This record gives sequence, C-alpha cells and structure tokens, in this order.
Amino acid sequence: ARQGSFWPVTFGLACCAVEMMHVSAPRYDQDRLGIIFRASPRQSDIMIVAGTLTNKMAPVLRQVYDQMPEPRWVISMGSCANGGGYYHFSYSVVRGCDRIVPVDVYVPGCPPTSEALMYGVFQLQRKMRNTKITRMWYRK
Amino acid sequence: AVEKLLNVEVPLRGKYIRTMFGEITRVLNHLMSVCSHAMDVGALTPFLWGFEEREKLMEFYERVSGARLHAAYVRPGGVSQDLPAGLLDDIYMWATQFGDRLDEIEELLTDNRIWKLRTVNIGTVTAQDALNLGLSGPMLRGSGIPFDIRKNAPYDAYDKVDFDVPVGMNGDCYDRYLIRMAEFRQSLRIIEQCCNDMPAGAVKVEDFKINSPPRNLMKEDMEALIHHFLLYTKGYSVPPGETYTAIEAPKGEMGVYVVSDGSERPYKCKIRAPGFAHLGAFDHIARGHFLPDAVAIIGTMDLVFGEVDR
Amino acid sequence: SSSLYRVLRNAWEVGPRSYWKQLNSIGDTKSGRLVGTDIYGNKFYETDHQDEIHLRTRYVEYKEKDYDMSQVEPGWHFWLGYGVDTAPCNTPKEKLPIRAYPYKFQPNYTGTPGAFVTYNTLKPKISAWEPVTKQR
Amino acid sequence: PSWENIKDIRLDPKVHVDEVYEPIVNPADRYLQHVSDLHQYAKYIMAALPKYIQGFSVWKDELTLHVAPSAVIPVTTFLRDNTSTQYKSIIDITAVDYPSRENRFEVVYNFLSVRHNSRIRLKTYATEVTPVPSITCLYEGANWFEREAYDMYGVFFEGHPDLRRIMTDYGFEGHPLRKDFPLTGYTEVRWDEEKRRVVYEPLELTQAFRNFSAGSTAWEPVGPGRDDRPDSFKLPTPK
Amino acid sequence: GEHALRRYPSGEERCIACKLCEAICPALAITIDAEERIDGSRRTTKYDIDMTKCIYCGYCQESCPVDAIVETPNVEYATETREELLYNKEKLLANGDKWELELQYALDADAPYR
Amino acid sequence: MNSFENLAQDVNITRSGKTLIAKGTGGRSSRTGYTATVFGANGFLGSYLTAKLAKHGTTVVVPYREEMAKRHLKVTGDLGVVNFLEMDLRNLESIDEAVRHSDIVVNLIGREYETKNFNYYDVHVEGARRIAEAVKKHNIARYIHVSAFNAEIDSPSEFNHTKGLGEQVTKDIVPWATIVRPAPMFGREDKWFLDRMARSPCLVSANKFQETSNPVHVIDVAAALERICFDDSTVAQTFELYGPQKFTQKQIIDMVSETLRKEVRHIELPKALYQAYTKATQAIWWPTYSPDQVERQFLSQKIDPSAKTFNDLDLTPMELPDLMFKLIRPYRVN
Amino acid sequence: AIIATAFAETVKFSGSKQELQKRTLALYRQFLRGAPTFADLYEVQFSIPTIRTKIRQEFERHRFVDDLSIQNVLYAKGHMEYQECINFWKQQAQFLKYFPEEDDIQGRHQPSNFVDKFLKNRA
Amino acid sequence: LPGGPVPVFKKYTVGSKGIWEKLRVLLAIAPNRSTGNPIVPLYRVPTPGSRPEANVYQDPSSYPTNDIAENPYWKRDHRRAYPQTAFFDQKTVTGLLELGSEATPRIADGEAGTKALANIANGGVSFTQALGKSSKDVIYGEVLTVNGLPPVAPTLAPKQWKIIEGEAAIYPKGYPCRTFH
Amino acid sequence: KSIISYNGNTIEIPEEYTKQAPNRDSTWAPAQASKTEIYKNNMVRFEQKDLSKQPMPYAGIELIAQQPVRFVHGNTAVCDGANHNGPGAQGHPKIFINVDAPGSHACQYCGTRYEKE
Amino acid sequence: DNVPAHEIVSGAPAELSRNRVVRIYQQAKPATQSGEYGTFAWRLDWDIVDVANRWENDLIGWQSSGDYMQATQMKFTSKESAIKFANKQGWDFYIQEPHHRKFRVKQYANNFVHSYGKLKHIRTK
Ligand SMILES: NC(=O)C1=CN([C@@H]2O[C@H](COP(=O)(O)OP(=O)(O)OC[C@H]3O[C@@H](n4cnc5c(N)ncnc54)[C@H](OP(=O)(O)O)[C@@H]3O)[C@@H](O)[C@H]2O)C=CC1
Ligand code: SF4
Ligand code: SF4
Ligand code: SF4
Ligand SMILES: [Zn+2]
Repeated sequence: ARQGSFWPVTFGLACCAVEMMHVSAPRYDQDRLGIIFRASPRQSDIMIVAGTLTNKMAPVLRQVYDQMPEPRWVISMGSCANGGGYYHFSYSVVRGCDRIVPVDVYVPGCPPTSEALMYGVFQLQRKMRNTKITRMWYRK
Repeated sequence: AVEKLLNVEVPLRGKYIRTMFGEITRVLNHLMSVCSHAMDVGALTPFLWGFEEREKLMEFYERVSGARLHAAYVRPGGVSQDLPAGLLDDIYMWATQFGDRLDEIEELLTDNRIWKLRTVNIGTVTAQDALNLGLSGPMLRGSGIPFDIRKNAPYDAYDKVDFDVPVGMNGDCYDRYLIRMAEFRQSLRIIEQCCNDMPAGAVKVEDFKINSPPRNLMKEDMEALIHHFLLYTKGYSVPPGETYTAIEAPKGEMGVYVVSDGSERPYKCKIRAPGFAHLGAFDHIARGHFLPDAVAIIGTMDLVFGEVDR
Repeated sequence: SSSLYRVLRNAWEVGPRSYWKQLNSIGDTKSGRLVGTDIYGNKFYETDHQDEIHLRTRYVEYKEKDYDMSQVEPGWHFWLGYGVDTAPCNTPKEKLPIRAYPYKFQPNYTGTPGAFVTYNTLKPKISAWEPVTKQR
Repeated sequence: PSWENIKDIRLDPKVHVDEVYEPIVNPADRYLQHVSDLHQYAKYIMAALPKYIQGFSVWKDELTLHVAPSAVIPVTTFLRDNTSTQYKSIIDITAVDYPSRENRFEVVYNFLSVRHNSRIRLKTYATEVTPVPSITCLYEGANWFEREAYDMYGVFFEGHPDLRRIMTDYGFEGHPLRKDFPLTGYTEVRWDEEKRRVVYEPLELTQAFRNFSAGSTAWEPVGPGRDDRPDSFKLPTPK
Repeated sequence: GEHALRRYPSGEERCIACKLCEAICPALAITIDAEERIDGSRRTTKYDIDMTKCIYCGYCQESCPVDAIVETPNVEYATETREELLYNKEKLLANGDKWELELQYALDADAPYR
Repeated sequence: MNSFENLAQDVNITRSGKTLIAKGTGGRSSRTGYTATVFGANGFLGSYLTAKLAKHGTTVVVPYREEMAKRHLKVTGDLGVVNFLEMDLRNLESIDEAVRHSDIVVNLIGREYETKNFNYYDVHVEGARRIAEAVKKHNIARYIHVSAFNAEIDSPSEFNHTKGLGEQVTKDIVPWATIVRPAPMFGREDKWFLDRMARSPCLVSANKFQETSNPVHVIDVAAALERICFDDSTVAQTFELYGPQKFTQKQIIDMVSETLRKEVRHIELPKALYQAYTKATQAIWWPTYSPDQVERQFLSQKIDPSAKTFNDLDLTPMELPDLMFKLIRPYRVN
Repeated sequence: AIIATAFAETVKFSGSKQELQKRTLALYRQFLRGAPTFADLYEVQFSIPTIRTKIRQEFERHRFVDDLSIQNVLYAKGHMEYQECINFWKQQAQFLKYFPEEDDIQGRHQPSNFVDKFLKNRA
Repeated sequence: LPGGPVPVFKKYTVGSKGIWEKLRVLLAIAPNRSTGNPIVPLYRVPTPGSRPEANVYQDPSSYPTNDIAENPYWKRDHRRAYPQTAFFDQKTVTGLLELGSEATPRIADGEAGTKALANIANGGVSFTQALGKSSKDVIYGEVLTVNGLPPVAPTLAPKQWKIIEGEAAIYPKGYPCRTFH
Repeated sequence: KSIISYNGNTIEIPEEYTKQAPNRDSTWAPAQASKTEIYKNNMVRFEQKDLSKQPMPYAGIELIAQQPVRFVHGNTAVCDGANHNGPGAQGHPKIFINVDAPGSHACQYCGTRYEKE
Repeated sequence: DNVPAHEIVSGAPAELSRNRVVRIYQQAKPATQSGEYGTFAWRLDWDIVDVANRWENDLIGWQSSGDYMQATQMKFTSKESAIKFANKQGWDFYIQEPHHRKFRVKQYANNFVHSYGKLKHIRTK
C-alpha cells in the first residue's frame, strides 16, 4: 500500500520544480505509478525538497516537515538541496536540507532529469519494500 | 553585455543559431506561462498538452547542449558547440505540427466564456501607469503601446527575419493572453525562417583570445594550447567600462548592468528581472479585486521567482 | 496505440507464459525481436509494429524480480536510450575499447552493505615526531 | 496523399559552400554617427541645467549624466517631463560600491523613453550616512528598486514611504553587496534538537572558500583603446 | 551525467594533475592533490568531486587537455546517504572502467564537434 | 566564533592511551576527536544526549533496532559524525561491533514494562552484563551506566530489583564504570509523566497520588551526562541526579491543571483492581501502564546519603514550575 | 499606487538632535507597549519584563553616539526592526536571535583568565 | 495567404489509415489537424550517436580570418581597439563654447591660443558666463539646432511602425489584439 | 591482516583488501595513504560493510610498466596517444621525446617508453 | 580618529573591530615573472587566527575553516584611502611600506671593457 499510494507535498522551490513537473507530464506520467501531488502536508507521505533552500525559508520548510503525519519520508532533489550546490558559499543559503530535516534519498543533478527523479522514487519504494513493521514488533 | 564590453562580433551562423534558440526558448517559456496560468484558474488540460510540446523542444536543447534545462550553450562570443548533424530536419518536422498543437489549446481557451469571465477586465493597467511602473513585454504591449526591443533595438538576427508584434488595447488579463498566444505564432514563423536560412561558417568568434580553440588545434599547436590554458585558468580580460544591455526576454525586458574593471572578474553585475518590476506593480494592479482575481493576476504577470530574487 | 486489438495480437505473437511475465513486470504487452543480452542477464528487444509510438520501440526485460535501471550494462544503457543505432553485440572490433584489466560490472549498491565508503586517499599533511630519548 | 508516403526530407540535397567569407569589421564603427548625436544632445542638456549637471560621458550608445545628490529631483523631473526627452519608464536603480572614493556608493538610474526609442543613465553619489532623495514621487516603479538598493548596500533614500529589507533574511545584519562583506556571511543556520527550532551560529565551513583570484595576470591585458570622440567635441589646437 | 576518470588503452591513467578542471569548475566542486609518482610521472594522489556541489555543467570536461575527466550519460545513481556522493579517486576511476564503452560511443559521436 | 564548551582543554589523553586533538572552533564542522557509543540513543534521553554529543562533532555510534525510529538523529551532526549500527542484545558480535572503536560507552537501555522477548531481568541484568563484558573485553576508557532512582536489590518492584542487580553486575565486571541514577525525568514528549497527565482520559492512582520524588528536567540529565563523559575524575563514582524541590504526584497534577486551564481527571482505585486491570491490558501490543509501575506507585524517592549530585558537576537544575507552560503548551486550548 | 504597510514611517533624517530624540523616545515607548504582543506572537518561554529589559539594553547600547547622521541611521534601523516585529513578518527563529542569554548553559568551560583560554588555544 | 492551412498529409505525424481515416475525416472538428505523434522511421533517425557526418566534420572557418599568409592579428584585434569612454565636465564644455572645436576652430594661434586654453582650464570663465557671452550663431549651431529647436533624444535605429489589417492580421476584427509590423 | 588500533584493540582485515590495488601491494606515491592506514583511521565507517563491493580499480603504474619499449631510428620520438579508429582529437597534445641518452625515455603524458635504435 | 565600537552602521560582528588585525600593503613584484601589473593596487586583508584558520576534515580530507574573512581582500587605489576606510570601520591595521628596485645605469658596452690587470672573471655570453 505504501508504495502504491505515493503522495508528495510538492514543496517546489526553484529550477528543480520544473523537472518535477515534467515527471507528471504525459511522457513519464508519475500518476501511472500512483503518485498524486497533494497541496496539504496533512495528506502527504513524502516531502520532495526540490530547490535551493535559503536561510529565510528554513523555518518554513521545517514547519511543513513537522506537520506531515507519520510515517513520512523525505527525498532531496537537486544539487542545491543536497549540498547547497552552485550557491554553496552564499551568505543566505543552507548548505543542504539535511541540516534541517532528515533525508532518506539523495537525487543528484542540476536539475536531475525526470528519469533520475523517478529512479530516486524507485529507490525510496525499494526502501519501503524492505521495511519491517510487524516483524520489527515481533523482534521486540 | 560581455561582447559589447569586449568589442567583438559574433559570426553570422552563430547569430542565426542564437535567434532560432531564442525563439525556441520563447516558445518554451510561453508554454510554461500560459499553461501554468490556465492551471491556476482551473483549466488543467492545456498544462499536459503543452508539456508534451515542452518535452519535444527540450529534446532539441539536450541534443545541442547536453542538458535539458540549464544548457550553458550561449556564451560571450557565440555558442559553445555547432549544431548536431540532424537537428534542422527534426526542428522543421516539429514545426509542421506545432500549429495544430496551438490551435487545440486555443479551442479550449480563446472563446470559452468561463475563461473570459476569469480574464476580461481583470488586472487592468493603463498605458501611462504601465510606463510609470516599469512594466515591459506583454504587460506593456497589452495596454496599447507598441514597444518591442526586437523591433526597436534590433539585436542578433532579429533584423534578418520577418515577424509581427501583437499589441492589445484594454490592458487586462484577456488581452495579455491573446498577445502571448499570437507570440506563439510569430515565434513559429521565426523558427521556420531560421531553419530555411541557416548559413555556414563559424559559430563562435574566431579569435582564440576570447573563445577557446578547437581541440584538434589545442593538441597540435603551441599558441592554441597556451590560449586554451589561459582561457580556462585565468579567463579573458574585459576592457574597463560599463554597460546596460537589455533584450526582449519572453517575460518582458531583461537587462544586465555589468561593471568591468579591466580584470578577468566582473566588478559588479546587477540583473534587471522583469518579474521584479511586475511583482512591484502587483499592489497597484490588484487593489479592489477578489482573491481569485489575485490568482489570475499572478498568472498573467508570469512570475518565476528565480528572476524576482537573485 | 491504446487499442485492445494491439494487446490481443501481441499476446498471441508472444505466447501465454511471456504474456504473464510481461503483465507481472512491465504492465504492457510488447512483441519484438530479441537483439542481445547483457553481462548481467537482461534481454533487449526492438519492435517495428507501426502502432508503436516514438521512443517505445526498444525495451528491456530485466533478469531479476528486484529490477533496477542501474543493472543495465553500459553500452546497452546507451542503446536503450536511442543513443546509437547499432547494438553493442553488432559493433565492429575497431570501435570497442581495449582494456588491460578484467572488466567487471557492478550496479548501484545503495541501501546495502556494499554501498560506497568514501575516504581520504592521502596521509596527513604534517607528520609528527617519533619520540626518542637520549641520555645526558 | 497520406503520411505513409510523406517525402523523406533526410535525403534532400543540402546546400554546400566551399569557402565562407566574413569581412573583418570593428563593431564600434556602427555607432559613430549616433555617438555624435548623443554628444550634441548631452551638450544641450548641460547648457539647459548648468546648475545641476556636473558632467556626462558617452560610450557607443549609452549616455550618462553625473549629478550631485541634491540635483536628483530636478534633473529627474526634467528628464521625465520635458517634451524632447520624455523618459517615462524607470528601468532600474542600483548602487556600486567604490571603497576608494570618499563617497562610497554611486547610485545609478536607468530611464527609458518609449516615445523616442532612447535610453539614458543618471548617476549620483552617497555615503553610509548621507541619504539620496527618493524618486518614488516621480516614478512609482522606483519603490522596490530603492528598497533593494538599501538592502544590498545600505544607501538611504530620503522620502521613501516604506523602506525596509526586501531580499535578506528577517533580522539580517550587514549589507551583502559591500566590498567588505565576506562571501559566505558571518552566520549559518541549522536545526537544533534541544531547542526544537532553527538556530543561528557562527559560520563554520567544511571546505574553505578557495579564492583563485590570486592567479590574475601580471601583464596589462588590453591597453588604452582608441577615442571615438567626434571632431566637434575635441578642443582645438592653436595653429 | 555522472563523472568518470578515463584511462589510456595501455591502462595508464589520463589525468596528469594539470588542475585546469579544478580551476574552471564554477561550483568549486573539485579538489585535487598531486606529486611525482615513484616512476617519475606527474599524477594525482587525490581527486575528489563533491557531487552535491556540482552543477553538472561539463566545463571540467571541456577543459581537460587529455580527456581524462568526462561526464557519462548515467543519471541513475541516487543514494541513501550523502557520504556516498563524495567521490574520491578510486570511485571515479571505477566509474571510468565500468562505463568506458559508452564513453567511447559518446566520444566517437561528438569529438569532431569539440 | 564557537567554542568547545564541553572540553576543558585542546589536547586530551584517554585512559586507554589515545591522544585526542580537537580541531576547529567547536561548531558543526569541528571535531573533538572523541568517539562515543550511545546504547538506546533513539529514546527520550538518548536523543538529547546524542544531540549534545554530535553538536561538537564527537563521532557518535548509534546502535539501533528499528530503522525508522533513528532517522531524526542524523540531522544532529555533520557528514560522517553520526554513524548507525544494527544491533540486538541477543547478538554478541553486534554489541562488539558497536563498542569496538569508542572512547566512551554509555547505555540507556531500560524498559518500563516486560515483553514477550525481554522480561525485566533480560533487559536490565543480562543486557547490562553483555554490554559490560564487551566494554571490559575491549578495555573501553569510559563506561557510563544509567539506572533508575530507588534502584535497590531487594526492592518490592521488579523494576528496581533488576536495576539494582544491573548496577551490581556492572560494578563487578567493569570496576571503573560510572553509575548514574536520575529522578523522574520530564520534558517535551516525556514518558509516563507530564504528557500523560496532559492528554489522559483519567489518571488512576492506587495510593491517593501521595508519592514524592524530585523531578528533574531531561535536558539537565543529558548535560550532566555529557559533563560526566568528558571529565575523567568521575570514574567509579555514583551520581544521584535529582531536581531541586520535592513534589507530590497530586501537587504536580494540580500544577498541570492550573497551567492547562483545564481540570485533570483523577480517580482512585483499590490496588488489587488496578493490578488486575494493568495485567489484563498487558495483552495488547502497544505499551501500556505496567503492573510493576503501579507497584512502584507505593515507593517514594529515596536519595542515597553518600552520592555525587549535580553540584559536583557545577550544574544547577531548572525548576519544574518554571518550565510547565513551555513544556505542555500545545494542550491549553484557550 | 503602492501604498505603505502597517506601522510604516517615511524616511526622514532629522536636521536637529532634539527633534530626533523626540522620535527616539516615541519609538522606545512603542517597543515597550508592543512587548506583550511580541510575547504572544512568538510563543516565548520567558516573561514580558525580560522582553522590556532586552529592549532597554538595545536602546542603551547607543546612548553616547554623538554624530547626528549616525543617530539618524540607528533610529531608522530601529524603526524598521519594530515594524518587522510588530507585523509578525519575523518568525520565532529570527526573533530569538535577539535573546541569546535565555538559552540554557552551553557547557562547563567558558574561559575567563589566560590559563583557561590558553588551554583551549583561544588565548 | 502564406502560413494558412496545410493538409494533414504534409505534416510529419502518424495519423490514421484505412477505414479509420475516413471515420476520422468525417468526425474531426478540423480534418487537417495532426495527432502530435512523430513518425518513427523519420524522426530523430539516424540517432545522434550514429550520424555519418561525424566522420567528415572539420572545424569551420571564414576567409580572410583563416588565411595563412596575409592576416596579422593586430589588424583584426578588435578587443584592444575599444572606444574609450569620453568624459566631459563643465570646464570642457566651456572650452568647447569659447574656443570652438577641432572641427570648426574659434581660437587664435601662438601663445594666445595656449593661454586661452589654460585660463579656461584654470577656471577663468565659468559655464554660465560662457553661455552668456555665446552669440546667436554659436548657440543655434552648437547647442540647439540650426532652426533653434532643442535636439530630440537620439535613437540608434528608428523604427517605423505599420499596422496590418484584414486577412493578413493574426486575429479577426472582433478581438482586442492588433498586429503591428 | 591484524591492524592494532589507537584503542589498543585489534582490527582484522582480509589480506586481499590490504593491497593498495588488485595488482599492486604497496603505495606508489609518498603522500598516498595505504589501505592499512585507511582502515585504521576510518574503521567506524567500515563496520558491517562489504569490502568486496568497494571500487578497487587497477593500479595504472604496473599496467604501463607492462607495455613494451618502442624503438625509433632517429633522435626524436613523436607521441600523441591518438585513437586511430575514432574521429576527432582523442589523444594528448603532440610532444617530441629525445632519445639520444642511454635507456628508455617515457612520454610525459601517457607513459609509453621510447628508445633509440 | 578611529570609530569606536557600536556606532558602526555596517552591522558586522563586534569581534571584527575588536580582536582582528588587518594589514595594508602593495603586492611585491613576483620573482617568477617580469610583469608588474598586480603591484600597484593597495590590498587589505586579515591576519589569520590561530585556532580557526584551517583544519582537515576526517572523511574526505578537505580544508575546514572557521575564519569567515580568510578569503576576503579589498583593493584600494591609494594608501591614504585604505587607511581612511580601515579607520572608518574601526579596524586595527598595520602598514607594510613597499620596496622598489634601486635604479642603476646599465650599459651593454660594459660587457667588453678592457681590463688592464688580471681578469677577475671570464664573461661568456
Ligand atoms: N524516563 C524516566 O522517568 C526514567 C528513566 N530511567 C532510565 O532512563 C533510560 C532511558 O530513559 P528513556 O530514554 O525515557 O527510556 P526510553 O524507553 O525512552 O528509551 C529507552 C531505550 O531502551 C531501548 N531498549 C529497551 N529495551 C531494549 C532491548 N531489549 N534491546 C535494545 N534496546 C532496548 C529502546 O530502544 P527501542 O526504541 O528500540 O525499544 C530505547 O531506545 C532507561 O534506562 C530508563 O530506565 C530511569 C529513571 C527515570
Ligand atoms: S540544484 Fe540546480 S537545477 Fe536544482 S534548483 Fe538548484 S540550481 Fe536549480
Ligand atoms: S560539471 Fe561543472 S561543477 Fe561539475 S566538476 Fe565539471 S566543471 Fe565542476
Ligand atoms: S583537467 Fe583533466 S588532466 Fe587536468 S587535472 Fe583535471 S582531470 Fe586531470
Ligand atoms: Zn604519449
């Protein structure tokens, strides 16, 4: 179920949001896999950080991350979100979103092609697929 | 800007390529703006139809530059690489059907009375206030003033090609939509003309003190190897001075004010982004409207917000 | 082409076992001539059915259930992307890289103990003194 | 009459040239008559407001007027409003930090005249404590540009109705585009688990900024150039 | 796409630590150290790319005078932690060895245009 | 510039003969040179301790059981500061892998109920014995073992009994371990304390809510733990971390009601009935009030006469009345 | 037109010091009045008297500045800050920057004499 | 009218064949509209990595720039023949007013000319006095125009607009969008 | 095999993974950190990790040392390392090597060794 | 003379004007090149801080820094301008006066001067 209903929160910030839209365009059709971008964080599983994270935006990002109900995952898309990217040495840029929120999959690129983002989604689903939920409780 | 400071000339073929790709870029930008606008008002389908055309053009970007979005292809002196061998035919093949792809969006949008309900007399801007507020592009041509940098300050091969300039009269969201929709057609015309008239010759300025030499020289010739080394380690030095250079970017007038101190690194670079002036004029335009009208207004300003804050 | 006839004809051309395999991996029903095979075991097909749109005329059938795009061997990866006309097995000897080392293909190991561990390849810049005493 | 028999473009005979001929021309030559016209125009403007115009400069197609900060309102009004000028559109407003001058910042205004298809640039100067008169009363568009100039550089604009930071973070200290402000700023942010909030800390980089400007050329690269001044604007030589 | 360091057919590395790639990189992604190899050759002892700073612009590939650093057409290398995205010399050479054939395809196709 | 507030000096020598040289000012990109294994790091107290440790860049090895519970710990340190190790108490090699490279080992592993796989003995005495054997075998420089207040061998409560036995076996195995006994800890999202009082349908006591203990802020316990970690003079000492003033459960509930502007429901039940209820609810898979917890509901805090306190760490506990509003803010409704 | 926002004051450099001190005291009064609003907006742990104490310290820091232009600039920046706080433009994260003391003790070792500074290489 | 409708069989898009073609033409809003799908045998074939033109490409160059025997680089070195920026202060405009210009002098020879230049470059005459002494001929010729009118803001390339109406316009008569050429 | 750590404890590593490369045992540059040292300094990040998956490319120093010496008639050997099969410039810049001295003289770019005969 | 602390309107940290020392100088003629183009401007850069200059990350071997001014360097047209700027910011500075080549007359003919006594050395060309 978790892989089949893959609902992100869109949180699009810059040039990476355009490849994130092209994922949903006809050619790749994220919807065919079960991905619906949902505006509210309340109805979302995944946050995709797609864009340069500034110091002005860091509290807002952490706030939207906090308001997602569990279980929740985060994918960091693009060089800017991975490591601060082309503005790594700027005075108003967070050098990577993993300073702010825990991250599960890092998608490299500037911008990652739509196929690279879909590959990152497949990696997240592979991580979901190997997760122990009730087996972990049995180990307790 | 940098070539104007450098006092160098782009070859003819390079100029033509920059014009073709400037109009492919205009088509892509207008597809994104119009379809995002219609998605904001609620028309979700043109988004997807136009995104397939966007995909087709990003194939051309990737073929000439190697990246779908951030090409880094157009460089002071010309373009980084010559066109691949089978590109003109593919562009022409796409151009034979883009006309229909436009007609279908127009079928859904131009005459729909709900569309006209969401756009007619919304975000009205007068000619004089357009000039006063610093608006440019469609945001200014919608108010009746025929100003277009491609016609006024003919740059690149915009003087070798034939095209018209649409000008509105009411300065509301609907006129700007009509303007953008006709700029689609004019861009298709220019692309075809450049497909028919692409000349031969170099694509970058032929002085290896500005642009790097071809790799077959760089590996055989001493002078070329020195110039390659220096260009990629120190960079060329720009004569001191300053310039403000503006073009007719798809969103309006885009300009840069670069200050050169004679060295290899700019002393100052300020980018004039049309979205900055538009969003500044938002509070004047949107006063007295309803919240959905504010959404439609943001749509017609066509903001990207990389431009707004740099 | 979205037509049902296309699916029926492909299913007949391909056989029931392969139809079920395709329905359990790709979700479509594709009929095309085998072109080659990786070092990893995946198989690559090309099709000339006119009812197939641009960019759907080459495809891969992964060897494992836990398939991954990283498992496509280099060279086939380029062919499957329409990089080249001629498949790797059909390329002349002149246009093949010469190697003085054994060739080994390893897919993406992230999320496994085989993931890449980075490290500094240099010893420290400043070497400390090895203490030695002397007698007065 | 159908797409299965559409003619293959790929096999059509392409054009072929043997040698390409592109004459050598200096690109500044195309501006000569226009530079003369701009000179005449600038002469007229100086003669018209000798109380205000401290000087002009002309480079290809760009004319600059240098005025003192007190002269800005009159000169901008004359530009916007005289029949022969009509510079109705404000294009941008900015500052350039010159730390060698006594007055650090020089404020630049670009104007555009859609009526005449002409542009002009106007400069003034200011310091970290002396303000410049705001031109928001004349051009509405200048509001945001002056908020940006203040935010980046610290230049104050007297009479600006609402002057506050437009770009930098809330509570940012420093004006980033000053030549003495370091590239990476003084502070960075992270999430603090003990406090459950985004905290600000002194900057600490994992890799330090490598400034490769040390490898600038040791030989003067361009030289003096040539002067494109018209003969009608050079002082005569006796005999 | 992702980066890879090439070899000569004889299997000797092509990178001679000229550090032009380090100097041109607009994101300051590249870190290089060098010294005389025991056989006297000028070679690198450390070559790192921070794949989370890189903007994938391909300047490093235009710059290198021996075609040593190249950008493969590979986009599928997403990782689960950031430390795997800090490529050292060993990783980049392994990528070159692994993708050499595809690299030869792209080179044979585009080298006349560089 | 930042500062290594936890370190006394720059060069440090572990008891094992390792030379540790702190690099940097003391911020995120800096490194203290120490390496620490924190057992039970993803819990209530372990999270704060790990945040304080990785704030200054001491390498933190976190042994974990469930992958999804430990994810928030990665944010607290620079690249390569926080390292995760899969671990289980019944896999000795796993424990060995966790402690092998550390200069500091602290274990916070303790459970307030029993499970189908771990009873109080299995989690407090044999678990501590295995960890302490790994420590002794690898000769770890510093071993910190956290127990509970009122830990006594012959206690009525199986919790306190097993805790006292764990302390004894730790002292027998590693003579140089430090034993800490914190009082009931409160704070954000605490366990069986303030947050329970703030959103429970009803608090049911078998002893009239009369029990006294000196509640202590969790941040303060974590800071004291850090201080114990980095000073070598606390070896083989016992620490009784407890709050300033003594409270009764009823007093805390009254304070919570006053700060909540809402009345907390209290119902008093016979001890036998509440035992039977808790023993019955122990059949569901999610944690619930223990039988032994209600047994402990008849024990008041007993402070060892001869035990080092917060004063010996130059610390001053905060006041529970002061934090109330900060600690329960999301339930006021107002 | 683009109209000013809430609590916006047009930039005016006072020509005389006394006319500036009038505005300065008005601004101080505004800050003191707004203190409870700040305490509600930003969900602060600490008390309103502590907000007011912090404001008094901030105003104290420039009590001996003489040159008029510098005073004008300081007043303008102080007003910009007030408008930033009172309109809830600021978030809690940036607001608590003003308040570094009310955070807890950072650690055991904050050096004061030369020997402790020297031991930590900060001498 | 160029740019008007072209039939669907001159567009490189798949379309329909057989009875389905007739069905499509009967049921289409505009029968000449293509479907958007590129023709697989024609489009982007041969693939870019297998173009035959790669094995024949040579770097392009243009005469006389590629000549091996008559181009000295300094004759075509445009970067270093860049136009200097011409700064004119009020003293220089004064000097222009009194002493005339190099093109049309109003100065005496010998020491007189040099001393006139000197005392203007020292501040002997101000700009306002310069304008006052200025005759009618000089004001009209060299500040205003020969007709006495002020000069208009110069334009580099004057653009003469024309409005296209009728069938050649983009939109028909009703719409509020006109075609300027 | 057994590397003692700074702790005083023992780290066990298979012999195959202490070699600097599959084909070479020892370092080939003074500043180069040996595998033994790499593990000693990074053993925390190598726990529960599979060494056989790590990159381990071949050491090129030996590979070039296996290539036979090219004998040339004159005093100068010209090398450019081109690829005669593909198009474009794929070699290294063309340099000329003097071979009058006794012994083999290595190309500065590719390492190919020349000798005058 | 020197702007005290807390009336600087730049907003920089106080530590910059309290415990940091800048140096003003002209770049020396590089010994490796004969060109002199870089030697006329008056640079201003900050003296390093011991603890925060540079350390080595224990992961990828990078040069970490806690000094935010280690890369900053201003250019001025003249020594007095640099002094004025540093004073206006409140920075303690030190001036390093430049050194120039002492002029001496060089004659090509001097290589062939007749020697009346024993040759001190054989010039060779
Ligand atoms: N909180 C209090 O009021 C007091 C607590 N203490 C002690 O403080 C320490 C921690 O407090 P707190 O953090 O609140 O406890 P938590 O339950 O919050 O965290 C306890 C840790 O124990 C781990 N753990 C429990 N059993 C096992 C097991 N069998 N195998 C592996 N790991 C296990 C849990 O890991 P998982 O999440 O994987 O189960 C969890 O990380 C405990 O030792 C507790 O006894 C003592 C006195 C007062
Ligand atoms: S990573 Fe690159 S493409 Fe993505 S948002 Fe940042 S700059 Fe844009
Ligand atoms: S692609 Fe660009 S950023 Fe990346 S290494 Fe090459 S030059 Fe540097
Ligand atoms: S540019 Fe090429 S040869 Fe030079 S150091 Fe970089 S990778 Fe090596
Ligand atoms: Zn060679």
